[PDB]
Amino acid sequence: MPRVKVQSVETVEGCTHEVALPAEEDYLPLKPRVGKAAKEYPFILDAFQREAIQCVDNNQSVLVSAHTSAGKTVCAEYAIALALREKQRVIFTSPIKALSNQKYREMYEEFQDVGLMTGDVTINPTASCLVMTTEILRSMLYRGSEVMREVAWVIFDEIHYMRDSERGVVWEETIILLPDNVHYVFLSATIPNARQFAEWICHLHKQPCHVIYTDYRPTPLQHYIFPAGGDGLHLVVDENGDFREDNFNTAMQVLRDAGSNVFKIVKMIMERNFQPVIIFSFSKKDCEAYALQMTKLDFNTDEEKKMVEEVFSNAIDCLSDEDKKLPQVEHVLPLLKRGIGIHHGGLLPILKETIEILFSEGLIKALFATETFAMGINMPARTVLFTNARKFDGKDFRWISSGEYIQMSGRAGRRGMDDRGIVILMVDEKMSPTIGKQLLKGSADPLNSAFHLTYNMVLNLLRVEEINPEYMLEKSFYQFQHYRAIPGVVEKVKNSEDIKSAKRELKKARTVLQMDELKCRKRVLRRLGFATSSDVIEMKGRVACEISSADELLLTEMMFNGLFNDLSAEQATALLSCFVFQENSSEMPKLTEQLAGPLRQMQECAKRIAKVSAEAKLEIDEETYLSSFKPHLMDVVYTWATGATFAHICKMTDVFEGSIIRCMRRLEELLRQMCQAAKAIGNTELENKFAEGITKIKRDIVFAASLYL
Amino acid sequence: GEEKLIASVAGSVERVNKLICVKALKTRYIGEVGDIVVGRITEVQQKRWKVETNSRLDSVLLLSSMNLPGGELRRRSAEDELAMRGFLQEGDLISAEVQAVFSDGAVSLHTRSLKYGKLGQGVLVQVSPSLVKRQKTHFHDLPCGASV
Amino acid sequence: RKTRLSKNLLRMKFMQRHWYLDLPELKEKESFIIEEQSFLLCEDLLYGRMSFRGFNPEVEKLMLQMNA
RNA sequence: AGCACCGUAAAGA
Repeated sequence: MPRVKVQSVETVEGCTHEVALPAEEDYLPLKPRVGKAAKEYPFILDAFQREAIQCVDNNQSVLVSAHTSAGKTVCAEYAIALALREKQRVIFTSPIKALSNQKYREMYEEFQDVGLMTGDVTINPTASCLVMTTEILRSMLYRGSEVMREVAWVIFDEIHYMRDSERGVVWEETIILLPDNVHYVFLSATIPNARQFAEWICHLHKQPCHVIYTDYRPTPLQHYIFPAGGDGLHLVVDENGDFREDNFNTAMQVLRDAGSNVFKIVKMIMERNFQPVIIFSFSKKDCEAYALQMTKLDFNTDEEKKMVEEVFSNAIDCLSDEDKKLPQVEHVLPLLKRGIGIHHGGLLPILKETIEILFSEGLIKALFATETFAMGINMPARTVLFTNARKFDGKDFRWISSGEYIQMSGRAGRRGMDDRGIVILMVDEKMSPTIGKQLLKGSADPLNSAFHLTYNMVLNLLRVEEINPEYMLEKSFYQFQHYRAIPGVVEKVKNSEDIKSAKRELKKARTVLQMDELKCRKRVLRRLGFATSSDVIEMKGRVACEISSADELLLTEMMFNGLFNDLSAEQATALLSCFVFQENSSEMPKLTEQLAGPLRQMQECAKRIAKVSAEAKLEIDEETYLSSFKPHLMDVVYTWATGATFAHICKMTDVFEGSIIRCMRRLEELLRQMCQAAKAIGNTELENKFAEGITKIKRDIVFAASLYL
Repeated sequence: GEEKLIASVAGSVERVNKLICVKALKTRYIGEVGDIVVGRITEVQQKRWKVETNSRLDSVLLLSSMNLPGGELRRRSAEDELAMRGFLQEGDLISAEVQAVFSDGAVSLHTRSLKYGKLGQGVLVQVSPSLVKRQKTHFHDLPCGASV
Repeated sequence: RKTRLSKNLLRMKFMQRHWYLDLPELKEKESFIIEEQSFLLCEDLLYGRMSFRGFNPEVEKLMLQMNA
């Protein structure tokens, strides 16, 4: 089993500091700085931050779990400057793209030596500091680019975003791939299992790591409830953490007695001078309709309106004269004049950046935003209101999770300006003190990993000789997290000192999980030509590895069965839209033969893959796999590639625009990848075809610049 | 030619699902993307090293690629540009793995870990590249008392 | 209250849119003959790129412009 | 929470 030694240090109240180190190396604590400081700060650093800096000085990796808005980004800048002092290179992994652009703008303002990498652009890569997403770094680690041998400091933001299902593999794999001679920082939110994470990093790098945890916060919050029609906000918990359910009981009584509302709430808020306010509604039509309702009011002067017109024009002047004549632009601009804004992943990103900037200024007070602000921005406010607790994620129409409740509440509270922040929660249902308590005061949800094996992983790992998957699985978090749950039946057996479990769980104490899926993936790869006996690659593998933005087995089969070799330029774009697009729509479309026929061959190949998957028992279903690919935008993309107008396009489908933009950007990425694949096998007509399609897509707005850049 | 698929090289034909290729019996090493490799150096250019594989061009090891003594990794400066010679003499041998293949045909190769790099004294043989099975773990350590 | 913008915003790009010497022998003197090798000062010449009744009217407006 | 589907009672012409 993994031997590991964890320890605590004698410090003062304000935080908690604990180390995790190899089980056979004694502990000699950190040492004070030597010489000048890397970056002097105008103010005085908390114990939290100065401990982080003291750790970063002695060249030791760290974990930092503290609520947002606590200047958690200081350790990052210190590390960056320290690296730029020793000629080293440093890296900053931010999954989001817009957050990455913001961090790049900041680091560029400050240090003048930075470089951005992202799916859309690339800047000054010969920079001692590289800001970018994580998947880029994954591809690097695979292809051992010229960076891993130079960068000594990595810094991760939003590891808690690893708790998801579709992307929690990336951060893990990246960590497993980094070399022992690296150092790096983790900047998370509150998570109670930090000790396990640190032990994992240690046993994984044979390196010591530090952990800082604190509930500290500069702007304490006050939570209130609003029941339907109560016309009165009821306190529940106070700054001091004193939860008083007396008012909560009164609120429930009002609920029971009850048997154009959020408007009333915002009017209250503004009469209280509690502005500005954020509004978290877990949908899109609701946000938009609330904005429509509240258009009547005005929370700005006239000079502010002229100034907003100025900035808005200076921003959307980068577009054409026609994209200006777009219904969203017009039908929104007055809402911005009036001081209310809306933000959700269904807009054009131009207006999104515009609104985020305006909010950073203060030219809009009430903002209807669902979950974007919750994660990837530093733009706090004075008060926040939850339109309702319920939401949708994955499949379940679950209640709100304390983790997300707090991730959003952290928004409220502007340092300096606001002596405190006002959270409010709307309710229209009986909710006894248990659920309300575990929601409001309950602690965050732990950081469990997903670590679902994937094709790309297996193939890109078969390329290599020194690294094999079994290693990956035995080094992951999903495995290291199955050694503190082991003592249970092990303790039962120790008592027994039943024996069936003894034999089995003793031969399964330090063993591997999730192997059967690995063997089945291998079997598929063999049956389809993507590998061979002896577990070695085949041409198909070196064609699929180049693809990462979609299902690559089926793309390679489409190639090696001769589909794109007979079609035209755009039809390929459409058949790829059939993959990037993953949303449902109301009305399935009617498609012409020239454009539909190919999809039938696509579905035949899909059925073949499904049968080959079922033979090996991947617990897979056929109907889903086949229907997981929505062609609802084939005609959209066709007409777009014919060189048409975005307004002549947003109509054909009852879908928002931002989804189209995401579709098309992923599509262009996939086209670059397919060009490289054709470049690999040896064909040229196909790569010219795909490149021409790319040249057809990018016209006006799907690939505009980021105002933050 | 004239809507007719005409061979170009002597060997056996191979028909993958819809792709028709040929697998000659003697060729010079075409560059793959993960294949390990052994190479004898030929030149030392201001920026990089030029290496000789049984390839149709002069393989390339960028100064950025070669690992450094131990793990003392900060960045590459002019001092490294001048040690570019005193460490990797012209004529020496390197056991690397490919990094990428350029459109001009050349092969840029690197050193993923410390198991790779420069080689000791040992001995060497030069055979044809079409006589090594494409498989895994080219690095063997045999019971006879040696390694290959 | 507030009336004006901020600077961090006002920085973005979409928004902005020896010695001497006196030789009495050669103080107030100037060259009397100068060596040139250009046939333009020498001689007047039209504009190279031209056009006749239709080809590339852009060159026609260039003719109208530069030949006066 | 919502959108859709089905049935049910009532009013006018």
